[PDB]
Amino acid sequence: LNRGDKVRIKRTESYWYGDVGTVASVEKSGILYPVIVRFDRVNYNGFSGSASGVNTNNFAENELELVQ
Amino acid sequence: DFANLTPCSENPAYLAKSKNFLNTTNDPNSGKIRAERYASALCGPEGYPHLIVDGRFTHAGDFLIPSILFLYIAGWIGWVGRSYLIEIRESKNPEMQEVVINVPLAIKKMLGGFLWPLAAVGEYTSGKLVMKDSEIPTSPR
Amino acid sequence: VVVAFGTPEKQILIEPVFAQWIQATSGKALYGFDVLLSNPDSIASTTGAAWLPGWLDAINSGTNSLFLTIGPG
Amino acid sequence: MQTYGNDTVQYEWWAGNARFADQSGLFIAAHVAQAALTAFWAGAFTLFEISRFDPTQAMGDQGLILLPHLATLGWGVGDGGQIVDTYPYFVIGSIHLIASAVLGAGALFHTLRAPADLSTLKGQGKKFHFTWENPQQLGIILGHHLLFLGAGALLLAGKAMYWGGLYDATTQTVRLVSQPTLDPLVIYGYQTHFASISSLEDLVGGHIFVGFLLIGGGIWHILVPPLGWAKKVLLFSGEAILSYSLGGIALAGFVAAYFCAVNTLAYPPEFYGPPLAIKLGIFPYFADTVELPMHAHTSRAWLANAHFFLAFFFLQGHLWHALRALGFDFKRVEQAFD
Amino acid sequence: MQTYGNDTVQYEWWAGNARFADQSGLFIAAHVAQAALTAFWAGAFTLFEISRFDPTQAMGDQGLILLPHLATLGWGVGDGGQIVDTYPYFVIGSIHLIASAVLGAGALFHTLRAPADLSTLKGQGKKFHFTWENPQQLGIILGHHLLFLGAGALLLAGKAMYWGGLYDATTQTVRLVSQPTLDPLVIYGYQTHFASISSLEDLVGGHIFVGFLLIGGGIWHILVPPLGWAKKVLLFSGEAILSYSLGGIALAGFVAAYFCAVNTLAYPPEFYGPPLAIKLGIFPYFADTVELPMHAHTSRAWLANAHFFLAFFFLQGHLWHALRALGFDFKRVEQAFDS
Amino acid sequence: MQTYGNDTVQYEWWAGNARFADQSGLFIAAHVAQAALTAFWAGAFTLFEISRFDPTQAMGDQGLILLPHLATLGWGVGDGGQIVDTYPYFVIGSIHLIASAVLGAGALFHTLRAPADLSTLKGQGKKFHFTWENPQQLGIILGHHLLFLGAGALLLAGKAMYWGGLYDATTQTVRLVSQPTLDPLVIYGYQTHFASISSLEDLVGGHIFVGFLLIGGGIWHILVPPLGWAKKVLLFSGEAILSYSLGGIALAGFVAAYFCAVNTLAYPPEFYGPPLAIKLGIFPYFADTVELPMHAHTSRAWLANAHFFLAFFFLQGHLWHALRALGFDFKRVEQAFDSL
Ligand code: CLA
Ligand code: CLA
Ligand code: CLA
Ligand code: CLA
Ligand code: CLA
Ligand SMILES: CC1=C(/C=C/C(C)=C/C=C/C(C)=C\C=C\C=C(C)\C=C\C=C(C)\C=C\C2=C(C)CCCC2(C)C)C(C)(C)CCC1
Repeated sequence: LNRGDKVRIKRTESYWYGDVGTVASVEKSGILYPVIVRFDRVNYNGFSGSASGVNTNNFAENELELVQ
Repeated sequence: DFANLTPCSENPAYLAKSKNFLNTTNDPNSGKIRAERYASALCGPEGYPHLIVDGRFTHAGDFLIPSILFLYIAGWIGWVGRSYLIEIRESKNPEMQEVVINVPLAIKKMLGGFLWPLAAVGEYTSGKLVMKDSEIPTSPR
Repeated sequence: VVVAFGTPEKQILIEPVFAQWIQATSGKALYGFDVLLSNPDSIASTTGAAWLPGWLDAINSGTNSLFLTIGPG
Repeated sequence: MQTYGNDTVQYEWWAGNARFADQSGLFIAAHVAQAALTAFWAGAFTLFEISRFDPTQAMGDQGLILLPHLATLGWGVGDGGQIVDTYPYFVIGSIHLIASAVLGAGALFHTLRAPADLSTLKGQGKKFHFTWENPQQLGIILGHHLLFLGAGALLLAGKAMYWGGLYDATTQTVRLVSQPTLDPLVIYGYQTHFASISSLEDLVGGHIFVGFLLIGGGIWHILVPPLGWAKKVLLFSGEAILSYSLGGIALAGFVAAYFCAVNTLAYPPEFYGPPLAIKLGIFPYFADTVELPMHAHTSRAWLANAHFFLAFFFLQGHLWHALRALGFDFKRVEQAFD
Repeated sequence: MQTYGNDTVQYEWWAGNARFADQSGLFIAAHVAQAALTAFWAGAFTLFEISRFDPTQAMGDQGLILLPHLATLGWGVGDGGQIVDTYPYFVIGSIHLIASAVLGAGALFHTLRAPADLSTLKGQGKKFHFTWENPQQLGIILGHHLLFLGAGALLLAGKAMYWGGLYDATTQTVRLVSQPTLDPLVIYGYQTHFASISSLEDLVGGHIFVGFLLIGGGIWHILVPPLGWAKKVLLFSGEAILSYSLGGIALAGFVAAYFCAVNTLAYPPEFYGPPLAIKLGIFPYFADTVELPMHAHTSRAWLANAHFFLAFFFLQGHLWHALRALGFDFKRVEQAFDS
Repeated sequence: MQTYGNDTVQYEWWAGNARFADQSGLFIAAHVAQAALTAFWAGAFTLFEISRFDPTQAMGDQGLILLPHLATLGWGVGDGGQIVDTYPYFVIGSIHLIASAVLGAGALFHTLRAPADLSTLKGQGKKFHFTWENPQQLGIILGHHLLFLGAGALLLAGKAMYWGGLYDATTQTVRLVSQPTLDPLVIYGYQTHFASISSLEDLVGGHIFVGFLLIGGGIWHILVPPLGWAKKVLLFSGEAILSYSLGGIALAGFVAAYFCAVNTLAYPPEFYGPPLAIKLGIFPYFADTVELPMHAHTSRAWLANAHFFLAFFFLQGHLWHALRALGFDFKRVEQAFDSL
């Protein structure tokens, strides 16, 4: 989409399936998953005992619904 | 009817044991006051008060008055913790407000929780109490 | 804790009224409920069922384990 | 019958008795079959009560409801208030069982041989055709039904004054009521103490007044159509004409339950039981004065408490059908709660 | 209603009774149904108390509140202060219960058949349309209600000086009153000892002068509109007129709670019970001076303690609506406690 | 209030009562509702104590503090400390509680129908608009309140001399004060043994010469504006006038706690209870001579101990508002600990 412009993830395999994420950037370079979506909730990531996970993941345009 | 129970004023096992009630507190007549208060209940074969919770208003003080008193306070604790958590998530750093309590915001929410049932009914009607199930993070089935 | 502290009358003891009521609706008149089969004047009692003199004798004898008397424990 | 802004509305099978409200031939077929079922209950349960009648004990404590109605009429009560012959009760239930087959014949005639709508018929079938918008046709029907109800009330007074008389409770035997009651202020003064009607002469002259008024309204409704003020204030819908009759028979069911519980003349204690105190609890009911040995109830209380619940639920059925006639769909109540 | 500068106010379902306050046709339907429910309670619970009535022991210890009222009017009362007939209670209970069905039908008439606004109607429905800012029409409504309240007070004097006859709590009998008081000077002096009057002549003659006052005040509000000083002093909104009625009936409820607890004339001890002691604590409550066991309460303590608690919370409802009429949002309370 | 030169200071909800300072209309509504709440407590707890009073015991043993106030005032005692009337206490406890409803109504009047500032309206009410910079207007308010307090002190003079009397603990009677002592030499001599008084003529005569003093000062403050020396020495700010009153009411709370403990004329032992010994542990408390059982305290020991702790924290509240009126920012205490 565009920077800002919060979307809801429709990718079923993701941690954030049904969560609202903000689009960080779109890499229009022929990428399979060009949309960087930034979240306010970190996922299950990292070795055991880690205090936080990652909040960024790449998505395709078909996996996102505009909600903003 | 509770024919297997007897009132404690006419229960003979209670009467032989209410004269030896131990003083729980510093008042030397604590067990005698407990002997008078527990005499109105329904006692079993060995003189202990068997509470009735079926919904009878004769035994409303057994469960219903504890029910109304609990659900008011537990609804108060739940509402002011919910209303604090909604208020702090709109800030710049919502994470630090849970480990470091915004105490004047907490006192302001907690004193306003005496009208939680009229507030929970209002937020249910406004739709802000319950989120839509398609707007929630969901497991991949 | 209240039994340990010498005050067993301070125990929260709830009579299981809902399951004592079902014992009454099968015929046990020990609890004083007059409902269905414990009440001899109901339509369930007066239907002329041939189980009923044998069932009411067994449910009220107390020498069996048919419908045991239940309490707060 | 209602048509909430649309035509050809198909009713489901659980509300399947609403499709034939515009069908005049099927309207005759359902109602006469109801009268066939009603006359069957008057005949088969009279024989059922005869087969379960014991003259050793009281009639009202046994639980018979049709036989004390015939015993009040002056049939089989000729010696001491005790039943000695069941032949008058057998001859009445036999005619009712015969007339149930007669009414059941014409009911199945109208749903299988006669057409479902009588507008296609010719001759007298065009005159018998009715619809739920014609005022003058419904006044013909109402005046003709008022004539037989007036003749029904006059035949009771004809029975009570010429053909034996009724069971008078103040003398424990049948008596002739050949002297009538003519002064209308006695009847007009019975709007206060109608329950305590301890006078058989005042009851018979009342039915003369009812029987002559209902043939007066029978002649009036046949020869004169409904007027313009009656059409303005009363809705002439198929559900609405039902709604007036539902509340009208609920008022009759409440008064008949009040006559059943507390009267001593038309409901004698020798055949029904002692008069009943008007108790009230969650719902009003007429509790028994004395206990029963098998936790049963007397036949007077079985009549009065059932007719109270039948009149209340017919009042609620009047309320369902009046709000449907006026245009309330009951989905407006949930329409505001949002 | 109070707009708060909003022409199209919405109201949720918990405040859904505020939607028809500008609708005069639906204003009738919610008040006739209230009168249907009020006359049903006078009908059904008179007959409910007939089923729970015992000739042994008085009505005070039996927890009855309606059969004490009709017995003080002098219906079914023996010469020794006992109760001999439950049928005059049955007739009065039947009349109220059947008139509830007439009122229950007529409220369903105005709900469905009559329009929501009576300004649409032509004929006599056009005259019965009221707007809340029409003081001339409001006095016509108020003046006609003062006639029926005046005729209700004259009906009590017409029941005791005539056919009927009130009960006397001194000689314990039903006595028709003869030659009551008619002095305006002695009725100005009853403002002090109003709750300890103990005289049927003063009660009936009091009802004559307050019956003639409401009839005389009824014909003044009908013929004469509000003068202009009342429009300047009082407020004529939808909730403002309700505020005056809520405070007016809270003041009537506080006197009626006090009159039940201490007076013996209109509340005889052989029907209601002994006069209550005015106790106080976390709330003012009139406690039993004879202490019926097993939390029974002598049912004079049921009128006097409910009609104080009803009049207290109707005074708080008066304060709720007078604040809304004066222009308090009540959302400003939450705006005082914002960050 | 004090803004520290920040002009538009926004107070939070816990200091929300500082918002209606420098607003004349809401200043009336907060104080009339205080008088509504004060007269409600006078009315309701008189009837609360009537519903708790029994004449088998003493009045001081039951924790009753409002009924002995009315009994000392010269109302329905039976005979020599016996209390069998119970009706003039109900009349006083009902007059005060109906008056709280009138004061409760007038507080909601000035909240809503009257504006928040009285300078907006016109008429007689625009002369009631006061600011926290005007000595002429603030002295007009002070003069009229002195006239009310002076007439209240003269109301005790009229009650004792004419309308009934006062309960004399010396003679165990309620008597008219026929000849009060109008000598200013003996009243000026009562600076030392003010709380050791035992004569009703000295009490009533001392009330006359303060009732005339407050009325004479009330006429003085209305007619004469505050002088130039008082403007130089006293801060005429919003929080300064409060701090003068907080210090003034704390001094009265200490004197009234001392009058309650040791005096037997205005606090007779038949009603209030036996006189107190002024002990001191970590704070000055007042303890009884004889120990009332069941861990209960005498109602005199309840009045004097509470009115010292109220006067101590009202002195601490005076110190809070004096330093704020002086110019102490009170975040400097945090900034002193920040640097240290
Ligand atoms: C169960 C009994 C029963 C039933 C339902 C039938 C059925 C039928 N008969 Mg009838 N019929 C019967 C007994 C019965 N009949 C007997 C005993 C007689 C001699 C007295 C006749 C003489 C007879 C004649 C003369 C004619 C018929 C004809 C008819 C048909 C039209 C109805 C009519 O006008 O006559 C109905 C006549 C009755 C006497 C009705 C008796 C029905 C009672 C009420 C019994 C209760 C019904 C029972 C529960 C069965 C339900 C079936 C149904 C509702 C589904 C109908 C299908 C007509 C035709 O042309 O058919 C070829 C016609 O003209 N029948
Ligand atoms: C105030 C916040 C709050 C609220 C309103 C909810 C709401 C919910 N909880 Mg709970 N819960 C919370 C705190 C909260 N919880 C926390 C702190 C934890 C960790 C202990 C949990 C752990 C949890 C479990 C494990 C379960 C629930 C479940 C549920 C549901 C049943 C209600 C209940 O009593 O559960 C019981 C809740 C508890 C036993 C924990 C309550 C912890 C304290 C007492 C709550 C208040 C603490 C907080 C610090 C207050 C903040 C005040 C503020 C001014 C600073 C309900 C949707 C159940 C569910 O999903 O059912 C549908 C379930 O299985 N919750
Ligand atoms: C003289 C009686 C009368 C008449 C002729 C009508 C006519 C009509 N009603 Mg009904 N109505 C009335 C009275 C009447 N009603 C009463 C008394 C009630 C209150 C309960 C109602 C409430 C009502 C509703 C709620 C509805 C109607 C509707 C209907 C229509 C179709 C009904 C149908 O298919 O039955 C089908 C019948 C059944 C499925 C059988 C149900 C049997 C129940 C369980 C009761 C069983 C008896 C019970 C145990 C008591 C026994 C009594 C004992 C003495 C034997 C039809 C136009 C419908 C309508 O107009 O909508 C289009 C509709 O929805 N009626
Ligand atoms: C003569 C009585 C009178 C009138 C006609 C009005 C009319 C109305 N008020 Mg109300 N009000 C009054 C008395 C009155 N009130 C009193 C007594 C209170 C104090 C408690 C208030 C306090 C008040 C508030 C707080 C509100 C209004 C508002 C409303 C409006 C809609 C309310 C609604 O939809 O109810 C719907 C009814 C319910 C949801 C039922 C609630 C039932 C409660 C919880 C229990 C009460 C009964 C309880 C079981 C005790 C029974 C005792 C008995 C057995 C002896 C409407 C203008 C609203 C407004 O501002 O208008 C927009 C609003 O918010 N009123
Ligand atoms: C005549 C009394 C008087 C007046 C009119 C004022 C007026 C004011 N003061 Mg206060 N002050 C006084 C007495 C007075 N004070 C006393 C006695 C104290 C000593 C404790 C102080 C100390 C004080 C401080 C420390 C503060 C003020 C401030 C304020 C302002 C806002 C107060 C507010 O909104 O709090 C609303 C009230 C609360 C939020 C309640 C607080 C909770 C406490 C603990 C309640 C006490 C409970 C206690 C147990 C009561 C029972 C006593 C006994 C029966 C057991 C306002 C101008 C504030 C200021 O400087 O202005 C900006 C401020 O911060 N004052
Ligand atoms: C009566 C009774 C009883 C019974 C009970 C019951 C049976 C109940 C039911 C109940 C139920 C079955 C319920 C359900 C529910 C559901 C749901 C759906 C819910 C919801 C909830 C919510 C929503 C919540 C919220 C909240 C609040 C309100 C506050 C706090 C916070 C929170 C958020 C938590 C008994 C026997 C015990 C006893 C006697 C009496």
